[PDB]
Amino acid sequence: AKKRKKKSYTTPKKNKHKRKKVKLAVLKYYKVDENGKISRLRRECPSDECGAGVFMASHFDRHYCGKCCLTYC
Amino acid sequence: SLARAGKVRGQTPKVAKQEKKKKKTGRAKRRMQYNRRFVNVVPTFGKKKGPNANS
Amino acid sequence: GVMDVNTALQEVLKTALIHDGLARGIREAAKALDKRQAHLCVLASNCDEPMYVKLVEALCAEHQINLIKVDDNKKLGEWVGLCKIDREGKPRKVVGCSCVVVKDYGKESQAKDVIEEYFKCKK
Amino acid sequence: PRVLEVYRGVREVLSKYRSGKLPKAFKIIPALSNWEQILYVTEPEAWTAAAMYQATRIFASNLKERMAQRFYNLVLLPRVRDDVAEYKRLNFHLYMALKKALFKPGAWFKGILIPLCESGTCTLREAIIVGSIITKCSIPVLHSSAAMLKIAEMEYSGANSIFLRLLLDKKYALPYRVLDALVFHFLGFRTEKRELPVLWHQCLLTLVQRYKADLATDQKEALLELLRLQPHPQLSPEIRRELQSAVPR
Amino acid sequence: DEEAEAKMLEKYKQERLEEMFPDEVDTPRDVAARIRFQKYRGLKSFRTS
Amino acid sequence: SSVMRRNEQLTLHDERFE
Ligand SMILES: [Zn+2]
Repeated sequence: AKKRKKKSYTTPKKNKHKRKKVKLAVLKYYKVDENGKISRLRRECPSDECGAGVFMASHFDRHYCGKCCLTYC
Repeated sequence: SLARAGKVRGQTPKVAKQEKKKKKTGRAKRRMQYNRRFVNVVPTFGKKKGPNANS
Repeated sequence: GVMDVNTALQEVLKTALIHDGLARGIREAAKALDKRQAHLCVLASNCDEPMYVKLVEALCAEHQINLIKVDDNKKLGEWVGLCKIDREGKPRKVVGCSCVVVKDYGKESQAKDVIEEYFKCKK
Repeated sequence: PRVLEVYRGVREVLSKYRSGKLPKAFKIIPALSNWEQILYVTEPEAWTAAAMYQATRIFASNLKERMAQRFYNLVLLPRVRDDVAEYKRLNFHLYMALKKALFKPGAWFKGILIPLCESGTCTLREAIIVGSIITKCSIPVLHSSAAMLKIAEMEYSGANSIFLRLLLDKKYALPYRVLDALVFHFLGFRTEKRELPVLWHQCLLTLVQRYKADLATDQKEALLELLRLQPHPQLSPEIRRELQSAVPR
Repeated sequence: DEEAEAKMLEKYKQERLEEMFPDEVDTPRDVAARIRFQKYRGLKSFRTS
Repeated sequence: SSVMRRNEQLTLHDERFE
C-alpha cells in the first residue's frame, strides 16, 4: 500500500511543572535534647484513627492534619 | 511529447537479495522432487491446492 | 548458641516480610515506633547525619526499645529486600535502608532463641 | 433526616457530572461508619462515566483494602461489564478508573480480576480490555504471582488464558510453587479431546520463551509430551525449538 | 573531521527520503507557505501545459 | 500442590498465598 511520509515538526514539552523536592523533613518534627529527651515541634492529631504518630501542619494561623482533614484556629 | 526511456526501471526501489542456503543439484534435487510428490502424501477430499499456491 | 548474631536476624526479617511486619525507611521507621506497635530498631553505623542517630537513640531510650547497629546501609539492602531480582536471582536495583524497625515476629524456635540470648547478654 | 436531603442533591449532581470540584460530602464517603447506606442514596447505577472515575479515585486513596475491594465488586466491575456488552468498546473515563483502581493491587485482584474469571461468563473482548491495563501498570511481584496461581488452578475458559499470558509478559522473577501450578495447568489438557484456541498456544509460548531457565528435566519432557498430543502447525515447532535450546538453573 | 561524516549520514538519509518518496517536502509552519514558495506555480499537466 | 517441582538451586522468597 501507498505509504505515508511522516512529517517532522519540533515543539518542546521538555519544560513541565514538577513540585519541589523537600529533602529530609523528619528533623523538623522533633528537637532532640543533649541529654536525650524528645520534644515535638508540631501538634499531634487526636483523630479517630490517625493518632499517636501523625502530625498536623503549621499554617500561618492554624493547624491541619494530612489524613483526616481536621482544621483549627 | 511524452516518451521517457526506462521510466519504471529507475523508479522502482532497489531491494537487495536475501541470503538463503544453497539448493541441492542434480540427482540430489531430483530425489527431493520425488519425495515431495509421491512419498509423504497428505489426504485431501478433492485436491484443489497447488504447489506454489500462496493463500 | 547454635546460630549466630549476624545470621539469625535474616530469619527475623524474613518472617517479618512474610507476616507484614517491616517498618523500613525513615518516616515509617519513626511514626510506627511512637505508636507502640513496633518492637525493635536496627540502625546503620554508616551515616551522613548524626542528628538522625541521636533521634533514633532517643526513640529507643524512651519506649525501652533495644538498639542494633549494623555497619553499612548498602549491606542492609540485602537484609531488608529492596532489590529487584533477575530470573536466576541477580540484583539490579541497589537501595539500602538505614533504619529497619520491627513490628511483628514469626514464632521461631532458633532465631528468636539466639536473638533472645543476645539481648539477655546485652541487658 | 437532613443528611438524606444532602445526598439526594448530590445524586442529581453525579448523574449529570462532567468536570470540576466535587461536593465535599462525596469526598468523605470512606471515612463514614454507615457508608453503604449513603452510597445507595447517591445511586451509583445512574452515575455518569466521568463521575465513576473520580469515585474510584476517592476509594483507592482513603486506605482500607477491604472497603476498597467491596466498592469495585458491587459498583465498578458491573458497570465495566455493562458497557462492553452495550457499546462494544469501553468509555474513556471508565478505562481511566481501572488504571486508578490499581493503586491498591490487593483490592484490585480480589475485586476485579479474580471475580471476573470465576464467573465463567467472561467474554474474550472483556478480557483483552481489562488485560491491557495489567500490561500498562506495573504490579508488585508478590501480588502478581498470587493472582497468577489462582488463574492456573481455575477452570479453563478462552478469556482466562489471556490474563495468564499478560502476567508472564511482565517477565518478573517467579516463586517456584507458582511454576509448579502453571505446569500442572497446561498438562491438564494433555488428555483433552477439545480443540484448543491459538491464545492458549501463545500462553504456552510466552511461558517457555521467558521461563525456560527455571524448568527441570521432569517437567521439561512432560511439556514435549503435551505438544505431541495437542499440536499446532505454526506455534508447536517454536515451543519445541525453545525447549531444545534451554539452559536450566 | 567528524562533521563531514555526520553530513554524509545526513545525505544518505536524504537520498532514501528521495527514493522512497518522490520529492515530498514538508511545509514550514513558521514562515508563510506563499512566501516560501513564492516563485512556484501549479501545472495542470507536466507534459502539455 | 503439584508433583514435579523446583529441584535445584536458590530459594530467595517464601511467598505468601494464605
Ligand atoms: Zn487530613
